[PDB]
Amino acid sequence: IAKRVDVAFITQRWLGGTLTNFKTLSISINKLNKLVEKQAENAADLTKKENLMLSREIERLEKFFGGVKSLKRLPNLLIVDDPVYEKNAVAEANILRIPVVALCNTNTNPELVDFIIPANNHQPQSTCLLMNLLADAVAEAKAMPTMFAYKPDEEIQIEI
Amino acid sequence: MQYNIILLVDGSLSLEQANQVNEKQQQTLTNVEGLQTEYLGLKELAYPIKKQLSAHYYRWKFSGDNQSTKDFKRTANINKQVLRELIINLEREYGYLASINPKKQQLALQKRAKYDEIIARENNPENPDVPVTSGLASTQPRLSRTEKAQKPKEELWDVVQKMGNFD
Amino acid sequence: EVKNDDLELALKKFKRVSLEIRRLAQRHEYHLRKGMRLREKRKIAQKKRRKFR
Amino acid sequence: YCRFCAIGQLRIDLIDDLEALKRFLSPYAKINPRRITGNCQMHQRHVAKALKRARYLALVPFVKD
Amino acid sequence: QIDKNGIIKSAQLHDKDVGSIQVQVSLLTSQIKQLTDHLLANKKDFISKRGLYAKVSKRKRLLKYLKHNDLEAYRNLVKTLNL
Amino acid sequence: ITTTKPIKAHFDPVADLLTKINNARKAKLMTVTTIASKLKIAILEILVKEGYLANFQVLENKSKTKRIVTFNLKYTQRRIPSINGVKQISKPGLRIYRPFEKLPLVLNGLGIAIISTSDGVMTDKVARLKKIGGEILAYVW
RNA sequence: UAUUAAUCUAGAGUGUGGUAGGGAGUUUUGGAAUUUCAUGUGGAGCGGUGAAAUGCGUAGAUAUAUGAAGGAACACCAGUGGCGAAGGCGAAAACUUAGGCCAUUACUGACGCUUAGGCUUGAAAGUGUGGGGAGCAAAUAGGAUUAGAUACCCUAGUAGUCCACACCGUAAACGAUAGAUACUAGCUGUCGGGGCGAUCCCCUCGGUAGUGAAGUUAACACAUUAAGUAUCUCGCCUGG
Repeated sequence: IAKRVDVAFITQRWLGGTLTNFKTLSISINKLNKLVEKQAENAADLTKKENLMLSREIERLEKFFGGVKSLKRLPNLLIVDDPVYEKNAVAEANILRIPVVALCNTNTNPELVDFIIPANNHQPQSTCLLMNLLADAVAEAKAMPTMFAYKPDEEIQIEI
Repeated sequence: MQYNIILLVDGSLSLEQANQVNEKQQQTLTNVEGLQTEYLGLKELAYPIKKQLSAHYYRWKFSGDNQSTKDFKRTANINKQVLRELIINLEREYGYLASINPKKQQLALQKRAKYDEIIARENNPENPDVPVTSGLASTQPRLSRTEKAQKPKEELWDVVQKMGNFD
Repeated sequence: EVKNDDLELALKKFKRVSLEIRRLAQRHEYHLRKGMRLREKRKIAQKKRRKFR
Repeated sequence: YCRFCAIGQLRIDLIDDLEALKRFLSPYAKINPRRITGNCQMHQRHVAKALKRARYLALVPFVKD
Repeated sequence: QIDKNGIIKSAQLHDKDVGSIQVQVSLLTSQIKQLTDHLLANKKDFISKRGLYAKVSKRKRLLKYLKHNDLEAYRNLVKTLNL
Repeated sequence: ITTTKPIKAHFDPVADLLTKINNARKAKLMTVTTIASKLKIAILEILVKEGYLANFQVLENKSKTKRIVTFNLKYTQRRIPSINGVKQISKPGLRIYRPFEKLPLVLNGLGIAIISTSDGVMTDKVARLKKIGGEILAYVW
């Protein structure tokens, strides 16, 4: 979904502090730009240790700050697969004023989510269908094609 | 109450004299009637009570006066012919009136189905099946009706939400 | 065990028997409070339950 | 799995039930624990009382196996 | 035994009554007498003394309540002497 | 209409209704029931005509042998009860009776207190209009 | 609200049937073990400690085989067990008795809570009267230990530990939480009652535990058995 639609994404969950302030996000994006445009000219000149450190820093930035490189203002929306296992960001959003839309079956606190989606994520097919539906929902805004919104077919795929 | 009086003769002795002493000692009972004469044959004791490893056991079955036994108690203890005078009454934990007994079909089905007569059948003695079909100790219903109602309202949805078009 | 027909396994189980005898006599080689005795009994039961899940 | 739970008899007499009691007898002639017998709270103490009464009647040796 | 049935037959007030005042007080008196006999038999039955005191308290409070709310309520006392 | 699990009268009308109200607004419960009596009927009447309470019903099975009342609470889509606080002033151990000019007012007039003088319970403003004082029973707001 | 007059029964007990326990006391019975003694063999050690010693031994001990006497505690079952108001309650049985739980379709008519004063019970140590007194053992003696040890270690030995009668009324007599009254999200074990039924699971009322949201307390922590919610009564609290 992230490689399909030009929107930011999170690979590994937040460690806290990466969403409450913009200055850390600003130094992160500056580090990303400096790292990429400097490693564009440094791949085998010195010892393998520094080049491997550059690659490791790139991979770490992908792990944590991978998707946050196209924003100048704080994210106006975020979609969560479950309030459990992602409590930090949703708690910050309660502290903040940003609206929250999230998936939750029954293991949530409905107070922490302002747009409840009682869609169970235990079965992979339902999660895939809802994720594609939301991708198509955000697709129309940027004038890009939609695939599964009114299609008379259910996404069936054996668990990998 | 019931009276299961288990009586012991003096070790290994004859049968004729055993019946003689049994019927002689049964004369001490004051007025209680309804007993059955019984004998449990020649059994082997687990440990030597006095000197013998074998004796005759006797089981009594009757019901009557609660004060018609202490005399038998004081006569049995002193004499050497009678050794043990175990008494069971209806104080032993029990209960049945007309419907708690006929449930032996449970063990009948256990014995029948549990044993395997075919090499392709296995029915474990601890298995669940969810057999509760009808009968549920009904919830004690109690009906009523309103006579003076006022201000009817209906609310369907109550959870946190907010407006749209976040600008 | 009581009988003996194996090679040395009879003594191997007699080791368990002797351990049981020693642990039973553990309550009869020194005197303590009855309340403390029952508390120790409860603690031993808890230890057994931990050994037995 | 308890035999006194598979019947629901809730009552045991001294005679004609001694074989089960002796089956519940350890080779040390002691009352077996609740790990295997399956008796929960009532069958267990009834069996214990019956075995004690049998011991008083010299049906089960006390310690002399 | 107390033989409650004779106590029922003693002072009935209805065609079927086992919870009236008269039956309660008569059963209380019978139990009091039985427990007095048993306590003079053995003089260390403390729980029995506590039960005796509970029974006598119940009897006294019921008799006082009957005498307060009704006048002819204690007409079973002449035929069944108090205490 | 059916309610099993029989209820019991707590000790008295005012304390029972007030503790039920407090526990309901703590637990966000819609419907609360209690034993029927004239005083509780009057309290429910005044508290529902004062715009602090939802539907209220009084019911019986066949006689006064089992007669109860039940009531709901006014709410909002944002999960907030209309009432916010309550405190009983009259207690079974102490009842205070006050004249006209000693009539208390809650918040500063925002809250409503319940005063009964000779014609059932009523609001403070009406009692002051009729210049009859009497006894208060509880403050709600 | 205070009085009286009546009514009805959601309180209360009563009864009916089912019902569970180490509940309590009185009276009989058993075995296991210890000590001593008598008899059978026995010949230089025994016993005890971190090390040793005190102590015991040729009058032949410990080791054992059989038996007797005798009184103290009633392993195994025995456990997030149960019972009672509390202290407390666990060999077997006989007698009496206590209260509890469930359906009430039964009864009477609010007879209910608490309780100043009084009354009853109330570990263990001790006091008085008298027995019995196997072991266990404060004070007491000895031997080791220590600079010293009036202690921990060991061997000795009464009070006492047992019981019958009449006393003491102390405590960490603790859930350090007075009782009662209703009401307030859930979840997981155990047991008791009812129904269904091979067990098992199911539901309903309960005892009993653990986990855990609102809420509360300064915090710890508590959590339908509250230290929540409010009420009634009694007692208690005013720096050290």
